Amino acid sequence: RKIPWMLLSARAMVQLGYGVYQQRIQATLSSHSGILGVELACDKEGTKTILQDAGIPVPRGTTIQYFDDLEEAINDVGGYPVVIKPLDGNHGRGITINVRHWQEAIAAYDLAAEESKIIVERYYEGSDHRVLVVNGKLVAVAERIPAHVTGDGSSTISELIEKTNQDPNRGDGHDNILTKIVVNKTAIDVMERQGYNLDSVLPKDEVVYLRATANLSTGGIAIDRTDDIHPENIWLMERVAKVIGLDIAGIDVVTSDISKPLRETNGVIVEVNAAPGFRMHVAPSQGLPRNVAAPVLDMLFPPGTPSRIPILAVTGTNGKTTTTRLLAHIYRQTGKTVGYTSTDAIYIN
Amino acid sequence: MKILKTLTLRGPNYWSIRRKKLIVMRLDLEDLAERPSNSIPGFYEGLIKVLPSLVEHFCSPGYQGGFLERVKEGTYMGHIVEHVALELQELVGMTAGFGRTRETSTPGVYNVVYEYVDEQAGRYAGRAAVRLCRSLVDTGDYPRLELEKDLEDLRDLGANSALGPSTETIVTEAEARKIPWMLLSARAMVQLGYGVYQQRIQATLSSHSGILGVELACDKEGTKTILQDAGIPVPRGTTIQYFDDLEEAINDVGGYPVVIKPLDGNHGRGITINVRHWQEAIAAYDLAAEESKIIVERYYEGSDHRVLVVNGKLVAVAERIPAHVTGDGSSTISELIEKTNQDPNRGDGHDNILTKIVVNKTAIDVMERQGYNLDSVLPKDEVVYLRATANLSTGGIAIDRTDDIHPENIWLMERVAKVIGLDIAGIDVVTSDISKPLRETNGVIVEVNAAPGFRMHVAPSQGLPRNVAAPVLDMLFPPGTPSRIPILAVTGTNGKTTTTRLLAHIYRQTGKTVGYTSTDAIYINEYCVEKGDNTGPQSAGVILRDPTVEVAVLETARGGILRAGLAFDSCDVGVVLNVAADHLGLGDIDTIEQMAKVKSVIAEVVDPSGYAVLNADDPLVAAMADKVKAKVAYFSMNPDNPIIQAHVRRNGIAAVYESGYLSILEGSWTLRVEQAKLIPMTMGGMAPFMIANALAACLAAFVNGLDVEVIRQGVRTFTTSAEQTPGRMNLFNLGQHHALVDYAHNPAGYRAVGDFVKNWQGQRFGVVGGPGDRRDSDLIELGQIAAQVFDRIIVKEDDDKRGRSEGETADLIVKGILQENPGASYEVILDETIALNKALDQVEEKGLVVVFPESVTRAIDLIKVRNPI
Amino acid sequence: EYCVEKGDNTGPQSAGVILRDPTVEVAVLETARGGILRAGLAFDSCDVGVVLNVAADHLGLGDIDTIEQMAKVKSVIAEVVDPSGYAVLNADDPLVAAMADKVKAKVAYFSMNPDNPIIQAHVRRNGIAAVYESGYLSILEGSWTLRVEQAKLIPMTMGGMAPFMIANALAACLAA
Amino acid sequence: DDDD
Amino acid sequence: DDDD
Ligand SMILES: Nc1ncnc2c1ncn2[C@@H]1O[C@H](COP(=O)(O)OP(=O)(O)CP(=O)(O)O)[C@@H](O)[C@H]1O
Ligand SMILES: Nc1ncnc2c1ncn2[C@@H]1O[C@H](COP(=O)(O)OP(=O)(O)CP(=O)(O)O)[C@@H](O)[C@H]1O
Ligand SMILES: Nc1ncnc2c1ncn2[C@@H]1O[C@H](COP(=O)(O)OP(=O)(O)CP(=O)(O)O)[C@@H](O)[C@H]1O
Ligand SMILES: Nc1ncnc2c1ncn2[C@@H]1O[C@H](COP(=O)(O)OP(=O)(O)CP(=O)(O)O)[C@@H](O)[C@H]1O
Ligand SMILES: [Mg+2]
Ligand SMILES: [Mg+2]
Ligand SMILES: [Mg+2]
Ligand SMILES: [Mg+2]
Ligand SMILES: [Mg+2]
Ligand SMILES: [Mg+2]
Repeated sequence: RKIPWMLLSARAMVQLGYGVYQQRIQATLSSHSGILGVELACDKEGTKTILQDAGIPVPRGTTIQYFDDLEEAINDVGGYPVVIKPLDGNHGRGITINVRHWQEAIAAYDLAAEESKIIVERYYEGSDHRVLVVNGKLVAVAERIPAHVTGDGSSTISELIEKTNQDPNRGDGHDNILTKIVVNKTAIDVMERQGYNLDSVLPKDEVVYLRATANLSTGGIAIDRTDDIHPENIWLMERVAKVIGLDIAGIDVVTSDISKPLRETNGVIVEVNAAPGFRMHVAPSQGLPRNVAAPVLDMLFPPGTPSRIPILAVTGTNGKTTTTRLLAHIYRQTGKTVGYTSTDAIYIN
Repeated sequence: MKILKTLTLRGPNYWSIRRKKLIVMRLDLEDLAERPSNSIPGFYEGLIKVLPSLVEHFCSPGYQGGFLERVKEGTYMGHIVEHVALELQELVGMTAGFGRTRETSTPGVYNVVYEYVDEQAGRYAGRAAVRLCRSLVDTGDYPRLELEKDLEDLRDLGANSALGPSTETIVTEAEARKIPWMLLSARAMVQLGYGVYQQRIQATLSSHSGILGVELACDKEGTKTILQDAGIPVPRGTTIQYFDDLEEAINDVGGYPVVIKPLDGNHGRGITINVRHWQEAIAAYDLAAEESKIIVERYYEGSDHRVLVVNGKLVAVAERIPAHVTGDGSSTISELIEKTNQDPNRGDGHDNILTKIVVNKTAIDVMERQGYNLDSVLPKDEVVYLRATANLSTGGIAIDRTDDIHPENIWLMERVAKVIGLDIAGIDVVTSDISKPLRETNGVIVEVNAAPGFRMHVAPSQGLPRNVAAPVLDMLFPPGTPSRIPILAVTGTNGKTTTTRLLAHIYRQTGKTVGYTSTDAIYINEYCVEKGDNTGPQSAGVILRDPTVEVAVLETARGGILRAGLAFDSCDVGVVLNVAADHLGLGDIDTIEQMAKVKSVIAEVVDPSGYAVLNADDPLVAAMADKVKAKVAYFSMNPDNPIIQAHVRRNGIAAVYESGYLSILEGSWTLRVEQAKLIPMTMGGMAPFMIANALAACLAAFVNGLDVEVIRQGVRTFTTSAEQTPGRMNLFNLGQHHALVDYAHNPAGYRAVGDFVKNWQGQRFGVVGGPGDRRDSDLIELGQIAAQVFDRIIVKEDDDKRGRSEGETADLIVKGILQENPGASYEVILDETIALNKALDQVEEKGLVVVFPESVTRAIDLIKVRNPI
Repeated sequence: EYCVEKGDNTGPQSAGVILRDPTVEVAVLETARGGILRAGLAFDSCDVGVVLNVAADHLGLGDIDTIEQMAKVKSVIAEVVDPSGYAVLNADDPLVAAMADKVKAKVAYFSMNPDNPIIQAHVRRNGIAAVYESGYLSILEGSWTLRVEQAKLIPMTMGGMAPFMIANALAACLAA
Repeated sequence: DDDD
Repeated sequence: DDDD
């Protein structure tokens, strides 16, 4: 688009444009992103409170400061199918997604207890969808699926991993679309809960997950679903971004069918993320890539506006300084701010 | 004395339009109701000695002591509980003075109404007034300790809810400018304005403050780098990670006169401002070493100045000086502190301009460096500092220097705020003379602070106070822009929901986002946000806080007003459709004259630049015109209405039904909108009550600025079909036969339906019902209405709920219907499931069956079993 | 600063030259009693109406013999100010301050003495006033004080030695 | 942190 | 923290 750019001397910032038309960015944050919005988005309790007060569907749940009250909390939440998270935010660890029994709730309790004193949420069924909204307007939707292998014949999991991890579209770190499947004690813990281990043979078409959550960097996939989203769901997503005051936002939605209204499929909004990444939308594993940047530059530099200021460059062997002072003096009679440089000094008005 | 019920009102209400903050207590005088003080020995002296201040209360007598002229001549505890609750709040600094007492229900139950400042403190004072007053009508006194502890609880309750002073500063100016404000449910945020014009603040941060700017401002190394790259003067200095390199660093910095700070930021501690010798540098080094690994800065001379910039423009400048004493005669420092710490302008915490001087080991450390201690005598005019840095909260001073700043320095300060990307910023400058350019005085910029406080600029110790908030509100709400969206409030006994849906439909034809609330749901542009009865102030707040809404249309019910007041304070259009004898006996309203006072609340909150829309065919509603401060518009079903004629002759506006048309009379000109028979909500012109609802909606849209063509488009495409408005005139076509399902309550709805039926030029008029068991003695009135409207009257009043006994309701209906016209096959069948509402084959071709079910859902399900068109 | 006509140009015939002029954006008009008594005002209504003082001049002329009658002529300006506009009255003048009870417009006051009960009662209800205090010409807007300038630094006033020039300056500042 |  |  012919917009000039520069790196700045502090905090990894980049400048776009010249003089009075300049803008700054830093990764996915910009000069248009407000602080009140970004801080609210980082407060899970605060975000939930604000959205449910606006009539927006969110998960049902409570606060237990590691007291053995889980057996009663389920009466307010909706029975045992619950989600237990560590109360604080310290990576995706110590989380049980689908608790079905009393003793499971306790095992989750004991792990949750590791973090400072989001517990017993009702468990909702569906897929994990990421919705990208840029200027109060929807840009892209992607479905996220965790690393897995399937019953592709009567082979074991270690055999299936070696078979599918040879796929040519799987390359190291941010190098190829997909990445490699790696098994560790945490993959084993996930497989054991499904009734399988590395030497187990899967039944035809059985699906076994090697991770509890979806992430492309851990070997999962991302499917573009941008054109399959229902008009009412589009309206709701845009309203959420406006309520929480963020320009560029990622919204995490759990639903079985993005093509039906969330009220009919019993879906919920789980999280609002300020300054989301773009890999899943510009390099999806299925579907067509989207030009995510174009909507960002359009809000920073709206159609019809300049990104540059006039530049008058004077050279030659003799007379440059005199010519420069006179030309700056003439422009100044129009009432504008004129900056100039010469061999004597740098001036502004 | 027992308290049965407590209500908290927040907005214009029944008791007062202006007194928005009221507590209504329902007090049951089990005792005392029969003992008017003179029957309670000692209850005069006891009340005054416990609360000696209760002389400032006036009552019916317009006198100081007017309250105490009585008391001994009792009021049956009216006035006494009321005045004590008000005084208990006054004793702790919360000022409230309004109050009223009225008897309700059975004898002895009273409504005690009093004003509050803080919601919890208000309710607390009410309960405390009852305990104080009850003890004194049992015994003759009240323990002092039982008064002191209650006053302590009120002081804490009124402190816990206080806004900080920077928020109070902005909020107070916002009120002066008529900008509405609300507290939000998370992170101590405050909302300013409605709908699409809303802004948010949090202390000194706002919706216009960017994150990149605020984070850069908190990074001292980052800030310095960015400013020196722009040609802006900053202190010279280095980075030493606690190595003994200080003796060399001074060669790059400028010799020994240096400043040594702990490398990290952990309060103003471990800092040496003016190092002159090698060993001093080491003592500073050892202290600096306490924090994580801003050292050896050149020391600059001058005073500490704070410059406030708001929107790339300078607002205020103040000079800050640390707590000190001077050689005010041959006195010691401890003597000088006691002498100057008695200054009347020195008061505690944020209470007085200046605060107290306090000495501790840190003050001593500062004094020792100057060669003095507490028992030392200072030489005449010597100045000794008790603090290393300036802060008003530590006993220093602030001097306004706003008008003494040089034009070049003004230019530089504004450029600094723009370079670091902050809207509201404090800039810390060190200079000997703010009236000369910084390049001539060798001054520097030391720090840039995002979201600075305001005490030093709005309450300086020397110089004139500045209105800092005004420049903030001007960027949030620029001159010429609105802070509010249009509000159209609809009330009255009957027709609110229908009128509300039509009016929202008409506004929607302009392409704007229209939000509305009704008894069925909350909607935005045809999307349903919430379902169920959504009338009342809690739902109104969903629409007003919504960032996308441009127009708000709200139906308003009496339950909402009586329980908590109105949610919006003022509106542009207020519509009152009718007053009728429904809901009497509920909510302490027994008469029609009282019901009229509830409905009039809407008319009285219309802004003077707006309109009230009144029904000229209704004697209680038309009369409200004499209370309204707003303009008045009228509607009627009869052009020959003296009110309408007198009004248009003075160039007013009215809407009338004439010659088959719905038209607007504007002075001498007539504007026809459409024909009644061509507007689908009205059954071919056969439903006079639907025509009246349409006139009210058309007139409200017109007086608020919509064009006639828009109004025509809106009325022509509006529908109220079955399953859109179930139970509200659902007419079903079943071959040469019709059935109508409706849901009347008060008698006006039975008469309105009866008129539709009278116009039915078909065959028999049959009715299959009457009232349920929860009505008062109006069963006869219903029977009298059916008797003259229907020629087939069958009674089914034995419903499933059976609120009272069995078939007695049916027996009373039969008594009523046979009273006026005992010739309509007066069968009583009692069953109303598939018995009477199925027996439609007893009516000939083109007859009409009118159904008044307990449950609409069943009535409109059964009628479909017959395969309607 | 271009002169269109010279001579006594007060009165409704001159006011009409300015009002009919296609280039004018702001009209400032001095109004004399001869004009009002002879033919009425030329403009019907205005935004700011300023009454500086009533004094016993021109009595016996134009059928006005008393000071109470002269006050009724001057009050014509105060009574034609549009309800959305302002009347500017002299709080140190008993006949002028009294006009405040006839005015349908908002009222602003000026004085040479901050300790004037009218001014104090008025600012306590959040009105606007201009006073001379501490060597400064300042505006009182509710609880806030706005200093405009020092009397000694304003050239029309002879170094602060001409109280009547200070009063004229306060009226002009308040109207603006 | 507020009021810097 | 970036790329949430
Ligand atoms: N109440 C709930 N019901 C169902 N699934 C839920 C859920 N709460 C969270 N999840 C699932 O868990 C996923 C991630 O868990 P969670 O939201 O607790 O992680 P997190 O907030 O720490 C973000 P990250 O995992 O990226 O660090 C969500 O995207 C969703 O698929
Ligand atoms: N065509 C020309 N225009 C202007 N000055 C000229 C000239 N030819 C020669 N001169 C001489 O050149 C001198 C230097 O002028 P000026 O300082 O404006 O030039 P300049 O900025 O190109 C030189 P530098 O290389 O130092 O930047 C003038 O004082 C004049 O005597
Ligand atoms: N290089 C320097 N030369 C002279 N005085 C300096 C200075 N650096 C700081 N100061 C003085 O020290 C004061 C406060 O010290 P400093 O700026 O280190 O504190 P700080 O950044 O922790 C803010 P606070 O003290 O409010 O917490 C400044 O306002 C200034 O008067
Ligand atoms: N003037 C009037 N306008 C409209 N309907 C009227 C009426 N007088 C009686 N009715 C009857 O009142 C019924 C209820 O109408 P609607 O539901 O619109 O009223 P409303 O919302 O005021 C009652 P609620 O108290 O339940 O909110 C209509 O179906 C009609 O039969
Ligand atoms: Mg997530
Ligand atoms: Mg050269
Ligand atoms: Mg040169
Ligand atoms: Mg500082
Ligand atoms: Mg009702
Ligand atoms: Mg209703």
